[PDB]
Amino acid sequence: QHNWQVGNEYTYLVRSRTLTSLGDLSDVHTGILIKALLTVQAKDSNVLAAKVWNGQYARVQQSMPDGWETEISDQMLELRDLPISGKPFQIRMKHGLIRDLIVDRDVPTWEVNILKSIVGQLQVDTQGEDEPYASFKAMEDSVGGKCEVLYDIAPLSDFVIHRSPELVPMPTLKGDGRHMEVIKIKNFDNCDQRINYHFGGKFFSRSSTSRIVISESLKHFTIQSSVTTSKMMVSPRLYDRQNGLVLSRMNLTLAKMEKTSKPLPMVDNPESTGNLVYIYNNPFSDVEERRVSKTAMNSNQISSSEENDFWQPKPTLEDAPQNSLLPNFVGYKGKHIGKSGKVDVINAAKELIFQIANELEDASNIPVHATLEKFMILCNLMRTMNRKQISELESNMQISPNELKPNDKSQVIKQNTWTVFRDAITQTGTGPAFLTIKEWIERGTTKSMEAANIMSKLPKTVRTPTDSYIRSFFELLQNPKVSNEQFLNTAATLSFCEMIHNAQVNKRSIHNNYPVHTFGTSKHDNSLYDEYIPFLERELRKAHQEKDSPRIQTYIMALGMIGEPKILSVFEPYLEGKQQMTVFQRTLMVGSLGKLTETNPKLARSVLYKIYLNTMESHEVRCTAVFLLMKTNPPLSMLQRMAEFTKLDTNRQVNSAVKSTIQSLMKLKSPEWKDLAKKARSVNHLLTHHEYDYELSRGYIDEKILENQNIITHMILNYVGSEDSVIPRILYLTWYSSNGDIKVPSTKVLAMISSVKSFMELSLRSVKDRETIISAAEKIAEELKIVPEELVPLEGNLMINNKYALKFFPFDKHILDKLPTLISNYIEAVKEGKFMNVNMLDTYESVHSFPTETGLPFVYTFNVIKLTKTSGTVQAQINPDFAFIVNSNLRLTFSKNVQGRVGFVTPFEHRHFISGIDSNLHVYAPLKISLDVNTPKGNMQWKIWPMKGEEKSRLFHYSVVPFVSNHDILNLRPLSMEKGTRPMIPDDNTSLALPKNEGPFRLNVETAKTNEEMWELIDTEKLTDRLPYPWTMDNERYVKVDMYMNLEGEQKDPVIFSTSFDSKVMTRPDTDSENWTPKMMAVEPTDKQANSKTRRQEMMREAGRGIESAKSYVVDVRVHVPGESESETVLTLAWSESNVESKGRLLGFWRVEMPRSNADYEVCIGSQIMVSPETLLSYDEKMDQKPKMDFNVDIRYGKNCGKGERIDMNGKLRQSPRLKELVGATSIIKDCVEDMKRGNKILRTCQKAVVLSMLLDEVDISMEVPSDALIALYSQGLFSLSEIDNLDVSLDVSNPKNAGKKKIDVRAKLNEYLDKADVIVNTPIMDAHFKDINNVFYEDETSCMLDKTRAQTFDGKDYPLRLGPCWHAVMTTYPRINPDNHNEKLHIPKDKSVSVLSRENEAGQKEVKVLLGSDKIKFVPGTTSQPEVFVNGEKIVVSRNKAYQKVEENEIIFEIYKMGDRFIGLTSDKFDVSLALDGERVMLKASEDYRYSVRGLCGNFDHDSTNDFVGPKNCLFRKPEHFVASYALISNQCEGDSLNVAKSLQDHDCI
Ligand SMILES: *[C@@H]1O[C@H](CO)[C@@H](O[C@@H]2O[C@H](CO)[C@@H](O[C@@H]3O[C@H](CO[C@H]4O[C@H](CO)[C@@H](O)[C@H](O)[C@@H]4O)[C@@H](O)[C@H](O[C@H]4O[C@H](CO)[C@@H](O)[C@H](O)[C@@H]4O)[C@@H]3O)[C@H](O)[C@H]2NC(C)=O)[C@H](O)[C@H]1NC(C)=O
Repeated sequence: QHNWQVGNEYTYLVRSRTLTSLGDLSDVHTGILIKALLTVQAKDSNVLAAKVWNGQYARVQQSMPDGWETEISDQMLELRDLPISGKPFQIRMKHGLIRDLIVDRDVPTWEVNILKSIVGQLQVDTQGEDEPYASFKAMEDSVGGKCEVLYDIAPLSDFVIHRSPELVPMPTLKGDGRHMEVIKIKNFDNCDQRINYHFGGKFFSRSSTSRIVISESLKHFTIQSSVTTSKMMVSPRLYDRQNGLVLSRMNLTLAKMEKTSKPLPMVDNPESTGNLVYIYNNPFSDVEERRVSKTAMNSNQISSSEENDFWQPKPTLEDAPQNSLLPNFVGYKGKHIGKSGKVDVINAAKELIFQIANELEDASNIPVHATLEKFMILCNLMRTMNRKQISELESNMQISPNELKPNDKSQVIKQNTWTVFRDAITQTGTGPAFLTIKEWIERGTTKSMEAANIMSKLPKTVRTPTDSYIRSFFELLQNPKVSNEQFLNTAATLSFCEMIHNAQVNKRSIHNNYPVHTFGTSKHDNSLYDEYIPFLERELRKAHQEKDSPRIQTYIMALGMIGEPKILSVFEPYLEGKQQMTVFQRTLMVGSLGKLTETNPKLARSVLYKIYLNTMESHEVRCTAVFLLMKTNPPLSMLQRMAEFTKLDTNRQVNSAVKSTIQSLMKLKSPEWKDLAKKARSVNHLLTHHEYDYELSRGYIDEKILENQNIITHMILNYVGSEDSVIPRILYLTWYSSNGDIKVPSTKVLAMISSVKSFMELSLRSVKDRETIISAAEKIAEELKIVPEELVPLEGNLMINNKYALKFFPFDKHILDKLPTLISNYIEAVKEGKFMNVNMLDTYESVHSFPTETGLPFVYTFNVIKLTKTSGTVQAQINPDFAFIVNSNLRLTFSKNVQGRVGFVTPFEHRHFISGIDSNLHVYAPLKISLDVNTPKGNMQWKIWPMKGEEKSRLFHYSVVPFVSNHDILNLRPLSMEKGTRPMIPDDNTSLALPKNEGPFRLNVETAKTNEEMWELIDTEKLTDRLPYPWTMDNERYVKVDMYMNLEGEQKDPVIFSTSFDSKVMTRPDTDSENWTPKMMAVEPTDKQANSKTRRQEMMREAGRGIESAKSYVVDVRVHVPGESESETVLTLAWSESNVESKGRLLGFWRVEMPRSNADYEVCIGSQIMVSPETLLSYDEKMDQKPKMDFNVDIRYGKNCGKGERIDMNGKLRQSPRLKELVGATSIIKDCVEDMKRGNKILRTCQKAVVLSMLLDEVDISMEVPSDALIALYSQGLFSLSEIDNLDVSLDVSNPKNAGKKKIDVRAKLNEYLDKADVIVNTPIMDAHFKDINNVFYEDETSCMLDKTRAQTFDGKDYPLRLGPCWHAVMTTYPRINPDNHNEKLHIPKDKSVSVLSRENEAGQKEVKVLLGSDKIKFVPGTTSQPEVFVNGEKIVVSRNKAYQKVEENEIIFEIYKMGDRFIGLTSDKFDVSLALDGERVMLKASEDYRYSVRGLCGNFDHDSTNDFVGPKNCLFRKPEHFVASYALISNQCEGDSLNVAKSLQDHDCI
């Protein structure tokens, strides 16, 4: 392995280059070139003498059409002098490859790195780990690190040498050997020592190649050339096509080969620099110091605490952190930026803060001043300060917000100064910053909201979480000024837990999100467990003792968020049952186990499964367990057992949850859920056929893959159904999107509530209306001795988590109690006037760095800055009649700036070369608002003004600009104003002024002549069709837009927006039933003004005539826009409905006026829908009486509504005889055929069967279109519909279906069984033929049947039945417990007092008594073809053409009417109940409001068919006879039988 023969003198010419460019977008290239000479002398066997002298360099920024390898002549260059400390250093050889270098006192570490690169360019391996061929792999080292390389050796032909003689300058050493070539390829995925700074495969495509020429092998090596080439491909904005390039090269070539003349001087100050990898330094020491590690391992022969590699020391809480790669830390010759003295750190920060504060008042010019970039520069600058400097700056600012006036208008700049300084301190993320925050809070400069907002942003800003940092944070957490308050305390504890988790709990978080390589939580530091877990344990126990809900929620969430298995031992005395706990707290504890599944999936899966198995637990807990269980990748056996259990499980909610979650894992196709898709598909054949509604628990996973950009976007949404109301209780929402190995952080939401009904009742209590009137309902409840259920406390959560902040808001009863007081206080606060100034500034950061192959740092950044600003005076005046008058003078602004940059930094010149793209968004709202709301009259009048002094201000600005830059690091200014920055305006650029006429708005869009996408989307108002089509809009190319306001000559004419509302009940002669003509006509009102009572009355009258007991509604809207061309607008709607007969009508009226252009347009609509068969319950299998459904739609429009294009659209439906055959040959038909033979009347099964019996198959839609343009539009729509995947392709036939007649008919057959439909389309222009619950009458799952010998409950229970002579209570409402006092009871609400009393006649008939608040009704059966109807002890007649109404204050109390063969009805609108009887059977219909608030024979109405046998004493029953006996009044007309049974039941023991 002999090489570098002793006594000889060599000489190698040195060339190298490093360039940064923007890839395919342009050809400009920014970078430097280097020239030098290297002389090596063979001093002895193992020590060589070297020297690098004659250093020159030049900087280049020019177009390179040929490529980055183009030779540039020295005449075209601008050579400089390289600050190289040319001294006779030395190099030593160790049995082959080079081992270590020697440097003198003139040791700037960057110079040593460059020398290391030059040395390592000579690295060769003649042997492995004649024979011209050879190949193997070696674990070699270089400047970048010790990554492995692949070798390849082969001789080089003479033709190549003859063609290109440069590879072999002087060939006279062929001798007995020849010339070879070596190719080395290095991969970076397997290394030993690495240098990097990562914060925030990973879109980092690296490469390395070499080429060395040789002489006679293994005995006379004689290196003669060496070329290394490296690339780095990176995406700028994390969603791009890799246009970011950083390229490098190093060149060596032999020049001289001759005898030594004079030995080089010996180095007098040995400074061993170790191996060839990059080495850090100290950025603050006045005397140069380096951290070089010399392992000196014997080797030979064939994280853990070890020396490993040299790392920078961990900084303290007072000293600044030490980094050796960022521009600010090693810009000035490897030292900190302020060491130069040309910049003073404190003064620069002061000027930056003053500029930012001053420019933040004139918000319309934020984009042109680059304020947000200035904020980022200030944050970077303050990342280098120490504690004394920030303290001195705070003293020098002469600012203290405590002395400031919060609502003053004079000290706007001072308040802005405080705000910007506070935001910068929050975003700095260093030890001194946290010390400053501790000093602020401890002495009391930020009391509650500011402090909590500050600590909500800490967990996602801190750079290096050290041990002493966390210890100080804990010491602050143990301060009385933080614990006693609530919102600050919860924010601080959550931030503590999150930072602990990130810093130590997850090793992946340590390795990825933090720069471990540049800085080396020790394993021996077991302080976490002992110091922290007992703290949270003890304080959670104390909070549980005190019975304080927000504290319990906060501390459970924190202990869950720490994410370690010890939380299981923490919780096991809680979940098991040793400590009492509410359902809300239990579900929060179960949901808190989310972080444990992502770290130790198996143990969390076991715990969640064990929770799931139990059935006696609450359904919300089980549901949440299911959702957490199927995010763990279970095996096939688990899911098989899941599906098997689905069928046999009684709980509807859990079944719905598991079925939905299993079924939702199917449409996915992506390499992260792929392994579970097959298992999901292998389960359907075990699932239950029953399909559940939407009010129950469900799951949904969404996928959106874009193979063009390799973008994966997800969404998870879960909810647990509520047992009291429609609105679900719990909600989850996650938007994690990953494209590669690095992804944007996840966004999560979690909302929870104990009970929706209780929450609404407490929130709406601010009405000052406590019920006092007592009706018969409370007497009924008291005599039955009804005890209400034990009330549950109200609790709630709301958590938001995203890139910026982590927030948490635990609810309580006390907070909702305090809400009205704060509302009132704010009400008199805004009585006269109140100024405000609110600013939010949050940012996101990510920096990645690693040395290049030329010996220079490479830094990549990605910043986004978000601003939200409000300012103005708001005044309100509230009156007891709700005369809510508000005047506001606000200004609104929103801006965003995202910028990604790639490049490198050269320490010896303090310069920075960058290529990247940045974008700006900006919106401004200088508006005045006047709001007058008068709620008794339904008026909602707005007035909007253009704010004075903002006649011509920017309203919109979007600009995307790519650039290349070459800027000094000492200067602290935005790069847009630097001289070296060059934008890349495309060659073919044209401007554009969108408004062709001088309208109120101006738009100025400029871009390249190409980009036809935006060039058509933006300005082309002609092709305004299929224009939006949300796409990416090629955001990687130059664009800039701006929209001003052209309003000049300040105007006092408001833009108004009015609204109204009304209702009425139609009087006697209008509903004469002779006014219903089969076809309607649109009505033209006599009055066409805005918000007119006459039009409302006319429409309401014409909408309800001919319908018995019909209610008409109306909604009137007005919009007014003044200016050079006024635009009035009138819109009215009307509709009718009645509970007696299915006969509804709709009407509309639209009209806009243009007083300047004299343009008037109108449209009138009149429609009706009727279903021919009257509502009926029983099967009535005799005869058919086939169902019918006809409707009419009529429109008319033009300058005058009456005279103009009128469309007469008529429709009709039908049921085919094939469905007669199917119904006559179906299961349910025979089922209740046998039942009616037995005598069953209103059972559930054939209620569903008659529901099917009232089904419609054929559809006959016809429309007469007098406009050919409408026909053409319909033809275009038909072609578009035929373009769909499922729709068959049908074209225009030679013979049109119809000629001279305008009509399109569509019909779907019945034999398809609604699996798919066939739709025929017959237009005069095109003919198309396609290839292959519902309407219900007075029946739903809600109702409760009460038949002669059967009983169907609210929730679906059946049991034997037999009544008696004395009254029984069917449906009742009972009073509850006062939330304020656990002794007093509240009263029945005025609009929810109902009692229903039944009876069995001695002759088999039935009697009905209903207590409707303060009224009573009795239904004597009789034998007069209808049960006798007495109202309040007075007789009323019910006939075919009359009906009973009780009307008060234009509201309906109850309706009595005759229907069917022997049926009469009672539907209470004010009470939301319905009843029907025939003297032999009664069925009861309720509303959703009565959930968990009724008790009687029907049941408790809880969507549960298991616990509907509960008595007044809240005791479950076990025999229908026992239940019927129990729920029986014993007042009068009763003796024995039921009385004896009730006496025995009282004597006996229930359950
Ligand atoms: C690592 O570093 C070394 C050191 O520079 C590089 O080696 C150089 O390689 C270039 C390759 O282009 C050499 O340039 C060549 O020089 C030849 C000799 O130059 C004499 O003759 C020309 C007239 O032809 C005179 O103008 C000049 O002053 C000299 O007197 C030229 O003949 C070559 O011409 C090429 O282009 C013409 C175009 O028509 C062709 O016809 C030719 O056939 C030929 O291809 C060429 O210009 C340069 O001399 C080398 N320097 C040396 C040997 O010291 C390595 O390239 C570099 N490694 C890299 C870049 O990977």
